[PDB]
Amino acid sequence: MREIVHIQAGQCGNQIGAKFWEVISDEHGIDPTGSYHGDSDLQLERINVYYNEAAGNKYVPRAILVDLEPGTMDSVRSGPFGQIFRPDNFVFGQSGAGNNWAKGHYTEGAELVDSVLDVVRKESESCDCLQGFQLTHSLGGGTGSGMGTLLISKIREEYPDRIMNTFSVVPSPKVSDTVVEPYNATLSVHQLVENTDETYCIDNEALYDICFRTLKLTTPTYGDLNHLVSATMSGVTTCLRFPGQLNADLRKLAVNMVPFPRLHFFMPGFAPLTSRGSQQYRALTVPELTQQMFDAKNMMAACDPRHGRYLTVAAVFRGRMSMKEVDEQMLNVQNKNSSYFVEWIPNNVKTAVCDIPPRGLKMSATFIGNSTAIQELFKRISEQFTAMFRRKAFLHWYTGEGMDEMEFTEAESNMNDLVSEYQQYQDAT
Amino acid sequence: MREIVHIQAGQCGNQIGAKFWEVISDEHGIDPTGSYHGDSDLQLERINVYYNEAAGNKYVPRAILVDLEPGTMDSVRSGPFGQIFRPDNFVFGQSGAGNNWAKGHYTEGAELVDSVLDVVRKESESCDCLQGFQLTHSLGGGTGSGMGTLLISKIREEYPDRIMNTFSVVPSPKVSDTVVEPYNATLSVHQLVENTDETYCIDNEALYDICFRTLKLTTPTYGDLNHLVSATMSGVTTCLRFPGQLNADLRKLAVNMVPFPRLHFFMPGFAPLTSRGSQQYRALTVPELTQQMFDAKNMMAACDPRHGRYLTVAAVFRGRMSMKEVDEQMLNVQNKNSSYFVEWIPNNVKTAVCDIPPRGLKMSATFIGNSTAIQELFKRISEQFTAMFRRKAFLHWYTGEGMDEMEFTEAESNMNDLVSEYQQYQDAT
Amino acid sequence: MRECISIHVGQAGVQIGNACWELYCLEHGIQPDGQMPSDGGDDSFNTFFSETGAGKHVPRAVFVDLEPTVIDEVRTGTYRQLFHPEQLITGKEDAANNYARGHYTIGKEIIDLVLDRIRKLADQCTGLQGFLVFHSFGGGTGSGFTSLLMERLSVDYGKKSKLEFSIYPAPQVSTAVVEPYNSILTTHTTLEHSDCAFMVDNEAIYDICRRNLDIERPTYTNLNRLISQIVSSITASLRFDGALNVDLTEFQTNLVPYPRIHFPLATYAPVISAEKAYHEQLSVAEITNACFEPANQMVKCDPRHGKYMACCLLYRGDVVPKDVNAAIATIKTKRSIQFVDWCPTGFKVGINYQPPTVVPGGDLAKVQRAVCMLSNTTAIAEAWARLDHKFDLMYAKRAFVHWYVGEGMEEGEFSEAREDMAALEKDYEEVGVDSVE
Amino acid sequence: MRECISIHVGQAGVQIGNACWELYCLEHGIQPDGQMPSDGGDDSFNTFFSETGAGKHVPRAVFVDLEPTVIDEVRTGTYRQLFHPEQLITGKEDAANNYARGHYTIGKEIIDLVLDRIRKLADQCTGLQGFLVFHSFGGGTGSGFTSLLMERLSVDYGKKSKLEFSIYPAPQVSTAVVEPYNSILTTHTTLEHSDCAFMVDNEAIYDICRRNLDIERPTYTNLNRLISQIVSSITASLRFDGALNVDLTEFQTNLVPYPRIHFPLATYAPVISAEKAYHEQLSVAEITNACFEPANQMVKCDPRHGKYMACCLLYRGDVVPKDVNAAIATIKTKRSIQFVDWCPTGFKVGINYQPPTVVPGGDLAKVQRAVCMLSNTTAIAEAWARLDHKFDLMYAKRAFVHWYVGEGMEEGEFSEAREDMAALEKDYEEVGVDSVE
Ligand SMILES: Nc1nc2c(ncn2[C@@H]2O[C@H](COP(=O)(O)OP(=O)(O)OP(=O)(O)O)[C@@H](O)[C@H]2O)c(=O)[nH]1
Ligand SMILES: Nc1nc2c(ncn2[C@@H]2O[C@H](COP(=O)(O)OP(=O)(O)OP(=O)(O)O)[C@@H](O)[C@H]2O)c(=O)[nH]1
Ligand SMILES: Nc1nc2c(ncn2[C@@H]2O[C@H](COP(=O)(O)OP(=O)(O)O)[C@@H](O)[C@H]2O)c(=O)[nH]1
Ligand SMILES: Nc1nc2c(ncn2[C@@H]2O[C@H](COP(=O)(O)OP(=O)(O)O)[C@@H](O)[C@H]2O)c(=O)[nH]1
Ligand SMILES: [Mg+2]
Ligand SMILES: [Mg+2]
Repeated sequence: MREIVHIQAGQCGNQIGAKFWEVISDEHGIDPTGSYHGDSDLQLERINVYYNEAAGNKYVPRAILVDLEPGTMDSVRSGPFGQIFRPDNFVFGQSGAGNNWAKGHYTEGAELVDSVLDVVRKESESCDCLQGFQLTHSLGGGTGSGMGTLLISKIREEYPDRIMNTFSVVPSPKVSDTVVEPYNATLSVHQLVENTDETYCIDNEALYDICFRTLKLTTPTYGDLNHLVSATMSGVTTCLRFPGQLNADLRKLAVNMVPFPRLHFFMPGFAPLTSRGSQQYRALTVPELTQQMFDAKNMMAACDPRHGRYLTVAAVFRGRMSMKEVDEQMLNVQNKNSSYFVEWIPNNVKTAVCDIPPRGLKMSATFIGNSTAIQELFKRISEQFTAMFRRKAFLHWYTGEGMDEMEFTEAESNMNDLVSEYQQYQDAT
Repeated sequence: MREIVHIQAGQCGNQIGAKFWEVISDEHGIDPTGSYHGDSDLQLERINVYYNEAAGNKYVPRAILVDLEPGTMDSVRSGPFGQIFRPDNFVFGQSGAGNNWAKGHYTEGAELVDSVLDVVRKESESCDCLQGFQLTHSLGGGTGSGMGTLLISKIREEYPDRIMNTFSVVPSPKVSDTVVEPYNATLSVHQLVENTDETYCIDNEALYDICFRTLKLTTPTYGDLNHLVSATMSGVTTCLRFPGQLNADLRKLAVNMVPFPRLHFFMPGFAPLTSRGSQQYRALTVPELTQQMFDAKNMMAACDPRHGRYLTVAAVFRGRMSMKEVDEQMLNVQNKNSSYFVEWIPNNVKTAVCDIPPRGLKMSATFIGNSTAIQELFKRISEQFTAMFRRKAFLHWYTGEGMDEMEFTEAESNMNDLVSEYQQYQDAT
Repeated sequence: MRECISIHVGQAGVQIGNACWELYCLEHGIQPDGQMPSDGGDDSFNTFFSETGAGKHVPRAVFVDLEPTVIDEVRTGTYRQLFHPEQLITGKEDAANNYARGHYTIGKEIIDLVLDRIRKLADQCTGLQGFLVFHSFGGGTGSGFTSLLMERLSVDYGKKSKLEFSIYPAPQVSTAVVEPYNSILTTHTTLEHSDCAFMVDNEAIYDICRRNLDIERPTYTNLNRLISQIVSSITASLRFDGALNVDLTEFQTNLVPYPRIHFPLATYAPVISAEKAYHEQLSVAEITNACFEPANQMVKCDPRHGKYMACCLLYRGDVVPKDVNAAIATIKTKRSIQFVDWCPTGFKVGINYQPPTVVPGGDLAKVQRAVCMLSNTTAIAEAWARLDHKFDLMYAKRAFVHWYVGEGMEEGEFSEAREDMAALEKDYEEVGVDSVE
Repeated sequence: MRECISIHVGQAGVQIGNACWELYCLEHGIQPDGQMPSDGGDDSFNTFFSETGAGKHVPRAVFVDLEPTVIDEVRTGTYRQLFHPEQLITGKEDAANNYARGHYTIGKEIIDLVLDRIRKLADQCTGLQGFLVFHSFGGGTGSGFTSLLMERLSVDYGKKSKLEFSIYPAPQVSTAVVEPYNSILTTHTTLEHSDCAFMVDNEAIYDICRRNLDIERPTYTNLNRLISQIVSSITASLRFDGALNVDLTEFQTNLVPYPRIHFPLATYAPVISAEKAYHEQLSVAEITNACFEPANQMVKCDPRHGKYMACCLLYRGDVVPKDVNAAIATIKTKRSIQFVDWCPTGFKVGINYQPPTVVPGGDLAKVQRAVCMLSNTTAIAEAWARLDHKFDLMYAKRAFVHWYVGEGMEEGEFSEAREDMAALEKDYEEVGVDSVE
């Protein structure tokens, strides 16, 4: 029960998800074919949340892979773990979003979304008791920003009670990967604040550091960055898929981490993150995993938490460990950083412990941080937005696809109705 | 408990420390890998003071190796006992101090020290109850004089109660190894008298004699000199790491040996020091070890103690021996040298006996001498300083790195506010 | 299944495609017979090679010229067996450096033959994205017939991503006399039709083939290799699965801020010879600084005399996306590369897993990574200010106008094209300034 | 990771580097192809050899000359395969013993090409310490182009440790006539830019190669071997782990008391032939007295006519640090070696574990220890007093001035360079005296 339908939009969400279903199929002992080949029934105890059992004791991933061009899917369906998905789920268009939000949300998104929701409604009725939908997309792309935020507006109307957690790859502070990514972000944050119960801001600049600084990867490809995003993604729902000494799920992480319904923009974090040689020179203890999370250099959203206050904090742990060793360290980082945590939420640390470690690990963590440090995430984008929009640059690639300037006047004001709220609840006594 | 974080600055402090962790890893039976391979649990009883226990029953040295050029560290990390340190601890810059104090304390030191203290604060919080920080550096170099005395000014602000013992290789009387070593010393003694609880003055000229005269080494390399410094360094904390019949530590040696807080400049001494053949022609007795310490030709600081008065004297002994045989000899050298000891400190001999001898020794000593013989150590340097400074020679390699002449007017006067104090408490009735 | 057909107008456009379709056959293992030995592709060729009934693949190319000679060398060359002979379209007499003969006199004859051959290809395309029109601004065919053709494709399709790869006239190198006439006239028409026209100049490839390749004597064989590496690297994300793909719809979205300004200048790197394939290591930080260096661009413009509006780094091969961010974040800190005030996000990044291959008989070296920068900049306003100045000197004396009036064109139409080009000239002045407050 | 690039200006600087980079390839096992057989190094080569993609290492050297002939012998010599051919920079006409042609006329042409090739090397350096400019004071390129280049590197970098290895003009040996002009002019410019310029003289190596090596006929092949052993032993502490290492930042700190006075004179020992590699034992006490002996220095100056301000003994090989103190403490007691009154600490000592290797075809002998003394002394004021006296005789008649005025230089600029050199001449008189009280 409590099944989760995984939706992938954009080139980015497919490349994360194809690595994400590599982690899930290893945690559950699933072969490349689709059959179970693990050791214990605990992998088969909650196999049903991400898997439908097909005939012949094979399992298909409960995944809906959406694109607007076939270039990403043919890399997915022909690579490793590509013969495990159903061929029905690959719902892709032909024209491509063109790295455009309006082509992803109005023109080519709407000409595919009815063939997507009928695969959603097919998978949603195949669920026993639906927990909610997780989505993996970007905010700089055209499909993942356009088709993704079009899927959320259709789903929240059709499923108002279910949780809608998105794994949005927010654009990077230093470099861009798209000229019009301040436009694709601001038009998506207009659609994320009203229809998602939570949203995990990830930056590619921060994962460039964590591969180089923390893991000592001189040559990190996307296959190395996506194994860090998927380590968070499997680590969020690891207490829903496995027994633990203190089980959490996607509603405990919704209630405990969202004090105000707009302010559901989180930053993740993972621990342990070690190098190849430097993992035998380190004691894997809960006080070691705790202080590895709460520093600046282990935040996957490229912002220092010292510039803001943590509103709420979740620390989902994996592997066998003792609860006092946890609960002291959840207190220990709150005593020394009492100004760094928000004051009017006393004891703002959510704790979750799973009994099953990741494969090849003794114990592991999964940090979820809701801070006012990501007001600078939107101070940067809305400054990059307004510098482009006051010259009306690239406007005709959106106005020609069915959009007015009133769409931008609202979406910029909606983001500055969110920057002023993190400033309100950082200044709150 | 009572853990000690070892810090190494400069080329010299690394070459001492790489030999120092060769002695500690032999006294504790530690392999080149990092694992315990001794015989008794007394090596594992106080293993935790210099070691953190990693996973897999391996021990990493609690050591922070700091340089400004990678030339010293690559000799350390690739030689013997180089695979035992954590790769995180090797915090080195690229530019090099250039044998300059101002480049070590202002320009290239400050652009690395925040990445050093975060390794200090990582190791300091890994300590159970911190005893204090030991530092190994020089006063003639640029890094060990600059980066080292920059580390002490940061640490004493952050840890005001902890002991800060430095092992400063003070420059030699006859030869120099640096043209500007009267400048690097005087600008460091400005920083040593206000932020170190004690400081062990070692001269390379005196170890050139002790290798030639006492040990009969015709060809002593630095690997033979550093085994004599590390024999003192392990001999100072040997009662903190092992049970003894009269245990001392780094606070007993702080309280008993520092009568006035500036006057914490010590000279060490070690016994027995024998040749290869001449060690079976000698009875290893406590009266033999005692009279070997207190002569002029066994002081690692190149000054005769007969030119001054011993203020305080510590004699940390190792190996099984009887206390009357000790306490007679601590009295016997005080009766015959009653003018050589200071008068207004009656019974100025601190005694410590450890039960564990060094490896390959029946018994051993470790002399700590606080004398007014090292007023001539600063009569020589401040004369070499003022001869160079009155012509303002080499001033532009310091003034161009962010320094005025008022820095030298204070640092020279601070040393002559210390020369006049040893003259005050040698003339004291 | 993301098909993309290409049109080749003029003598320049056919000779470019003779190197482009030479390059595409080597990237997919295609013989000049079409019989690729299938003894790893997996529908990689589909965006350009509609398959026949046998084991023969034919290209989605429409080679059109009004004179037969450049088509007949394809018909007798190595790629005789490759191309569908109905696609190889000839006229009888060329437009012959006359825009009005390419647009009114001769071009109206076979325009219904070309639109027929497009519509036969566009019907067997199931996921057709856009067009790749290869032409030049100088010749009468590449100016006149293209501008006639781009009128017709926007009528018939409109929403398709019509891309051009134009040979822009050099500031001091001109192989024709009425290049200031054919370039102003063809841009007045292709402005409201072409989605993103990629400028390429000959003189800036004369610079690169002499300096960067150390060739004393570069031929139009060699200049068309460098343009083929551009168009391959743009369509490398369609044909091959990459770590971060990019469609042709994404280029017009990321690079075109205003519908007038759609003229980026391409730039390829590394361009090094075989002796210099050694002696350097070619990181993604090393090959990225080569693109923003003003000497290595392929339009003779000084980007330090303007501002980049949108850059588009299209990496391919052994490229690691973390070192990409290391390469790009440094360049926004450098003062010589400056962006416009309204554009904080001045990049679109694409990565392909496939390296560029080398054509045998080629002059480039085998490299494990490449980059095709497509940078829309303000520095092209210096190029249009020259070309109006070359227009205004010739037209004030009414030179060569009787060769154009006598072919159906109004004399006052030149006043329409010049004042519209002057209206485009102030647009880069309007966009190139900062914002008040 | 402590990278250090080197520049080679003039005919002298290239021919020095032809022996220096010959020596560095033998110390790291590098073939002239760059393919070192890796069948113990462990990032020893990193300070000079940026690695390529293959198993090929290329040097961090910028060989610049305004005439092609000395570069072309490198391009056709044994080390053709080693050097990156973009680094081998040629002009067309030499400066040709004209400082103004090296600094104004010809040097301004390729100075942006050289600063480009430096900045390509300086970007792939991760821990770049400083520069090794090899030039001569006599030639027009080594004086004019170096002084133009050192103006530009202090603008672009400033804080890097810019070191020079200059061929100082001998007192009685002069292979050019206007060496008293090119040496005064290049020192007026390099004074405020070069951090520590190492003087080397030809005649004092004519003394050493005749006496100490027993060669009747020493060639410029042989004089450049002895300068290569100097620059190897200075950068031996970077490339190899020593018992007491020394960085290039430590040399400018220990040897330069005043920013004007930064002119030490190098001295190498042991310089003995193969027959005399026997017949003596070469302790570190034996090879230290060879350096302070006035006959064995490599600038024709009498150190007994002045005082040492800072000496720098750079030992390498089988060296024991206790016997070092035995070697040095005796020399401060000797009366012929005297220091200045303000300097009690007149030494910087470095020890490397690696012996100097011998080049096959070399004239030095295989020794287990060496020493490169870098002694900043007052005895170089005798050298500048000669060179102003050679300047003042030529300039009073205004000889050769029209070859310099006609190339863009002011005639009054010679009054600027001479009065500044006179201001440098009194500095050694100001420092060489003792202190009152
Ligand atoms: N880059 C490149 N440009 C070419 C090549 N061949 C011709 N050109 C350019 O083409 C321009 C002239 O246009 P053409 O293509 O020769 O003539 P056209 O477009 O067929 O029109 P007509 O004059 O009627 O034949 C010249 O300015 C050349 O720069 C080529 O192989 N490579
Ligand atoms: N030590 C040493 N000096 C050399 C060597 N070759 C030339 N020189 C010196 O170079 C000086 C003349 O400068 P050059 O390098 O020949 O000329 P340049 O610097 O290239 O300037 P131009 O005259 O314009 O060519 C002479 O005084 C020589 O002493 C050499 O191989 N070894
Ligand atoms: N973390 C991560 N981000 C990616 C990856 N591939 C692409 N992206 C990001 O996705 C954005 C482009 O979106 P994309 O999905 O490729 O374009 P779209 O298909 O039109 O939505 C860029 O800003 C990239 O930073 C990946 O493998 N990992
Ligand atoms: N006792 C001892 N002293 C050394 C050793 N190596 C260098 N030194 C001393 O260190 C001083 C040079 O300092 P160094 O650390 O090398 O320079 P820095 O790195 O710039 O601080 C010299 O005065 C030497 O006497 C060694 O192995 N043992
Ligand atoms: Mg033509
Ligand atoms: Mg020359």
